[PDB]
Amino acid sequence: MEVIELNKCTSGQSFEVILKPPSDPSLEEIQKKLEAAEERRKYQEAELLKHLAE
Amino acid sequence: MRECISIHVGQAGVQIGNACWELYCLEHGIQPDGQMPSDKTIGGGDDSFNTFFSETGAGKHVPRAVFVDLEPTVIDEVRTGTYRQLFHPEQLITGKEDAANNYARGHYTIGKEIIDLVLDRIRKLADQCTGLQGFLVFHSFGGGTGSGFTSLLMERLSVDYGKKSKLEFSIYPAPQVSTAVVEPYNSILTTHTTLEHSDCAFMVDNEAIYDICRRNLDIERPTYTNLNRLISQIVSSITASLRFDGALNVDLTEFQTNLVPYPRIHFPLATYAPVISAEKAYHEQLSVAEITNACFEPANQMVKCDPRHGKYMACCLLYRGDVVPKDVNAAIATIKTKRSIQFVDWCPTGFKVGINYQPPTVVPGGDLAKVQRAVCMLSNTTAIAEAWARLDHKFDLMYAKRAFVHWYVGEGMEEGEFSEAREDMAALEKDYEEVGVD
Amino acid sequence: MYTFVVRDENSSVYAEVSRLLLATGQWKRLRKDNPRFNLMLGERNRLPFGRLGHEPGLVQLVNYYRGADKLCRKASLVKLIKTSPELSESCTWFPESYVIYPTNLTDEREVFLAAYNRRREGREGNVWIAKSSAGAGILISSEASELLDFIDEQGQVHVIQKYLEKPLLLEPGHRKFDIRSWVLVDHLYNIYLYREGVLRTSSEPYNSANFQDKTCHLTNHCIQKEYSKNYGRYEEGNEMFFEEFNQYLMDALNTTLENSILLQIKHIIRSCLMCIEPAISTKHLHYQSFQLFGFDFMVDEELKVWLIEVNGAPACAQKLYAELCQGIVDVAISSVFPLAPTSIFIKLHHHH
Amino acid sequence: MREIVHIQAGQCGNQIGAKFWEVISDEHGIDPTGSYHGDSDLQLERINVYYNEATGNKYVPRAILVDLEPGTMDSVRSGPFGQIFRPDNFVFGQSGAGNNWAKGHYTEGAELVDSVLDVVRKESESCDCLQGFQLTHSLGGGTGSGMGTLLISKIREEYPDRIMNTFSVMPSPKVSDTVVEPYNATLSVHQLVENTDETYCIDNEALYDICFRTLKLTTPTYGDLNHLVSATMSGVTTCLRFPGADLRKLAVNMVPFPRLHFFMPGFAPLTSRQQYRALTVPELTQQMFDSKNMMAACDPRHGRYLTVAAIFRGRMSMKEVDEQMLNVQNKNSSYFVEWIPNNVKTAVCDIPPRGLKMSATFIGNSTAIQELFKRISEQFTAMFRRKAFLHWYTGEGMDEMEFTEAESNMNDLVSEYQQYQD
Ligand SMILES: Nc1nc2c(ncn2[C@@H]2O[C@H](COP(=O)(O)OP(=O)(O)OP(=O)(O)O)[C@@H](O)[C@H]2O)c(=O)[nH]1
Ligand SMILES: Nc1ncnc2c1ncn2[C@@H]1O[C@H](COP(=O)(O)OP(=O)(O)CP(=O)(O)O)[C@@H](O)[C@H]1O
Ligand SMILES: Nc1nc2c(ncn2[C@@H]2O[C@H](COP(=O)(O)OP(=O)(O)O)[C@@H](O)[C@H]2O)c(=O)[nH]1
Ligand SMILES: [Ca+2]
Ligand SMILES: [Ca+2]
Ligand SMILES: [Ca+2]
Ligand SMILES: [Mg+2]
Ligand SMILES: [Mg+2]
Ligand SMILES: [Mg+2]
Repeated sequence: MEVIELNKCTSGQSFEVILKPPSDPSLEEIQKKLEAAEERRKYQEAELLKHLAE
Repeated sequence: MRECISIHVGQAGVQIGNACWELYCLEHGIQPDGQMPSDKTIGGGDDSFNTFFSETGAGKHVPRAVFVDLEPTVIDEVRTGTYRQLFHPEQLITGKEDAANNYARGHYTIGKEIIDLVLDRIRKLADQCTGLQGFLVFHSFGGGTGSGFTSLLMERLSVDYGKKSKLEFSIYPAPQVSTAVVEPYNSILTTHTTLEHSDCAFMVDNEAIYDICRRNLDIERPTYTNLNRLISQIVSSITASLRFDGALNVDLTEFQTNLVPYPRIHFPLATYAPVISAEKAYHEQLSVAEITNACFEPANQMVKCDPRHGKYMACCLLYRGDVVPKDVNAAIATIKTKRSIQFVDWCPTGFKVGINYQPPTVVPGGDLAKVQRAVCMLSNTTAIAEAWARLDHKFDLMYAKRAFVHWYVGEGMEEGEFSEAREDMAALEKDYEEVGVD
Repeated sequence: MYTFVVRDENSSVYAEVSRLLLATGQWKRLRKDNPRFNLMLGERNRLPFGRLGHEPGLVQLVNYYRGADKLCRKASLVKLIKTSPELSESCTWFPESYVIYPTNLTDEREVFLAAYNRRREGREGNVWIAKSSAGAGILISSEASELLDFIDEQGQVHVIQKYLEKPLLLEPGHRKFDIRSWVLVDHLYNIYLYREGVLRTSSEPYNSANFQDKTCHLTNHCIQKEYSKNYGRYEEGNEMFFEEFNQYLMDALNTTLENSILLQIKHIIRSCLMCIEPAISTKHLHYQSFQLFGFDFMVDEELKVWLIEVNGAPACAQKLYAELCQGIVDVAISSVFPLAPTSIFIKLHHHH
Repeated sequence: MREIVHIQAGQCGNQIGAKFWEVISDEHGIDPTGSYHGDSDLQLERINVYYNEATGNKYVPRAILVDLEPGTMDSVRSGPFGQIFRPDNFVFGQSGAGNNWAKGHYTEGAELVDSVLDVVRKESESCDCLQGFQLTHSLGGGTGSGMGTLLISKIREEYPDRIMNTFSVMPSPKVSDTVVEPYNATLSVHQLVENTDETYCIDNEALYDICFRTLKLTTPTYGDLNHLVSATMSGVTTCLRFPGADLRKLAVNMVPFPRLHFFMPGFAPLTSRQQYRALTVPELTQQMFDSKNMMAACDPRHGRYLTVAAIFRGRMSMKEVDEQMLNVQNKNSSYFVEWIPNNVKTAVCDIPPRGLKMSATFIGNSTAIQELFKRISEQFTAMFRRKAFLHWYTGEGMDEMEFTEAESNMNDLVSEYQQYQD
């Protein structure tokens, strides 16, 4: 039961009590994923308009 | 002094954000018009509260906050609310139609077209900072914007602010206050893509907040306003160290150092006490031992789980009000001899304690009673993995039939992202088990 | 209308409880994976406690205490007794035990040999028994070399404890036995001891000069009915019930079952369950638990009772299924989900 | 400003649509002249969803009236709220469709469809952010069925990413005008499977039985049937017309598979003239889930609910609402699929319908709806196997192969429901 690093100020205080010792995707890569999904949406819609034109 | 920028995404983030800044202003003595009489440095200053508030030459203290939502009705509340004068229009961003509870719609379809605008507005706040610490991001798991757009924003923030910490306040979905059925999909999809971009995330389960409001506040059917006022108290407890003089958790980096030894396991369990009904005739003021002992009761945890059957990696005690170290240490001694507190062998068995003498501030007319001392314990328990297991199981039930998957594929997401995200969650559950179980 | 699910098809006990629940006309059984249940008769291993108590408006109850394995595991029970102050290392009713990991994997090998060499040098009886939870796999010997070598040949944790060389032998027959007690713990952590116990007796004369033949040393019902030649001679199925056993203690020992044995059994049951109450109690939990336990005791020639082990998924005596199972529905299930005596249990009061 | 464009086509579509605008105009305080005279701000909070705002604080329904003969729309224009509709939004021909799907879809309807789209485009161009469209029509006739589904196909071509909703009246031999209704309905159903996001299935037989058995109407009329549809349409759109919605969000949470988007609606109370008695929450909940209160003429106990949405209206105990709803689920969980967690959702609205202290509207996506398509399929095949009455359709340019394909498409839909019921 030890207390370490006691710090006090006008608005409070803090300390540590020990009970026992122990024993990314780049900007370009994000643009591709976004444009890839956008392209898939465009393909699906193009097939819908093709279906409707038939 | 180092600044913190708060980002509120989707309805949950925006409404929780509104409740927090209301509380922050009451805690710092800032009026709705932005004036702060106690602030003797007009138009400047590097005080602790300046980490969250900039100042204009006219003495207005302006939150360092951006609000983002793909539909205007929620952010319109801020524009005409009590604290409308706090923010300028650049800080409030709204689209015209939302993500329809569809992760793929918030992330891909709509996110692609608004991300650059959101970064521009955040860049403007950053240009006002002499030493930006990082970001606090508020969002739901279940919403299409809160899940889908948040994960995109977090990815871009890691690119544009590589050396900045990012913490989350995430709303975990609960059927008692949700009319959506696809939220397990959105929660898992957003956790997968956000995991490597978040240094520390505080999950709040609406189920837990809901039951506390019914149990302690005698609210038969809690509303979002009741939930958000209680949540903002817990958020205030957690961010107080950044907004007041002190030596514990003084910058965002310290949250990871003190709470997250292993990066992927960065979801601390929050526990708060006491929550007392303001309508009560008059409550008996609880002692330090009593509110400290309350931190080990499942009923006041932000996520319902059983820490008796996990292992602790870190434990922080944040006190507000009439508390002295003598009483805290005496209470900890009593609890160790009575509670099931097992730390991992590669972590010391101890507690970091912070005390702020200012007792919790209650919003006039709110549901919470004014207490003389309160505490919020942040502990990293493997027991919070119960929350992931529950969520992953609902995911598995719907995905076995591909139920609702067509809505996501229809917005340009590949079905393989589901399985990729699910396998990442299985690996996260495995990590918790390797650290907690023998 | 109450709803429950069955997730352990092999449990004879809760197959009867499920049979009774349906007979009341007020309980409905659902598919084992349906989350909208009031009562879960859960699986033995890996019961998903984390998914309980998260259904809106449903009070959910399960037939196992999460964490009770500490008491119902061979090695676990040993560690719990030695490390728990409530029981202490000087616990007078639990045979001296030691946890021994096979050398192919803390461990108490050296501590065991220290006490073993002490007995060998003091002329005292030094017979130990090696066993584990992965058994149907038991060895009884007076040489530490054989006990340790038998464990290394296996691959799971074992326990070595002192073998009761002075058991109480029934007459006629000169035969060993053990006592099974059923204890039910409800959601409020009341401890209910079933009034009816069973003595699983050995139908062979006890022989202290030959531990090789384990038929007269192991009172298991399966070993007696498979490797014993006098099965069913003295009592039907090598099962003597309390009525006959109490009458015997009066005729031969001029004492009663309550005085000479039952008081110690009730004390031991309380001590074990009160010890772990803070760890497994569901008082303030989002779900509720109850569980049926099977305590196994040994009685020596001095009428002192020893705890052998605790079973978390016990079976019942064929003659006592109806009475006990109905009692489970009465105090464990209907107490939480009431329906539209002279209790068969003995409440062991205690301080929570 | 999430605007919805309303279209009503054919006799049935215009008569039901007229009563719908009559009911909600009353709920929002809009009188027959478009002027507001309500006493609550909740009435105008979301008024722009269905109404445009003209000069002088006038509110004009965002509705387009379509028909291939003048008769019915002359009646609407002369009816109660006839003067509230935009005069330009009446688009009609003179020839009629003769209860002939081919005439509505390929010949008579093709000549009129462009002028209808011109009005649709005009209404959409003035929408701040268009949610989507809702169409009211019958499937058993010619204009609503044949031209209605033709309109849906062309609206989807021009607004591919908007939500398309319909209230579709399904024919029944018990309440029939002509013997060809199964032909027209089978042809329409396939169009709906492809081009609508949500279709509320209204069966005229269920409406009739409710009027006869429950409401005790000795001799029900089409007017009596339309009273039930009006009340039901107002209940299902409460989520959109008052604060608390969005067509796309509803679809995302109600439609787990794209083709299975056909809903069974229900309403409560359904009281006969004991009509003043206060109706408790248990009675509302019990009745709302009672088959006798549903309008698809399908026994839910024959299939399984994929998703369920209940909307309660009126000042009541929302806590008691949750207790009764959680009681119906947890007392009959055998009729709910267990692989869509928490698939029963509840919503409360404070404003009750006119003349009722409280009510409840039921919206179920049930696999039992396959029985409805089965009946239609059987009646179709009884005639088609003999090629009975086909000359009406081949005379309009259709070929028998298109009937064979429509037959196959609906039997596929039935088989798709059957696999999710097990
Ligand atoms: N605690 C709390 N939870 C909220 C609040 N608002 C919404 N939620 C929860 O958030 C989830 C729904 O996601 P939302 O945040 O509303 O959706 P969104 O982020 O706006 O994204 P969209 O789908 O585009 O609307 C549900 O689980 C709600 O219970 C709130 O104000 N407070
Ligand atoms: N220390 C000891 N001294 C004397 N006999 C012992 C003993 N340990 C075990 N036994 C004998 O072994 C038998 C059962 O052993 P144990 O209970 O450890 O195995 P087990 O758990 O597979 C049977 P069960 O679970 O049904 O009680 C008892 O009948 C008892 O007579
Ligand atoms: N509920 C209801 N059904 C109708 C009404 N009028 C016609 N129907 C049904 O609609 C079908 C006839 O279609 P109808 O609308 O008259 O043909 P259309 O004018 O060419 O679209 C038959 O199944 C009728 O039973 C009505 O006013 N109410
Ligand atoms: Ca200043
Ligand atoms: Ca990072
Ligand atoms: Ca012509
Ligand atoms: Mg939203
Ligand atoms: Mg055993
Ligand atoms: Mg007609």
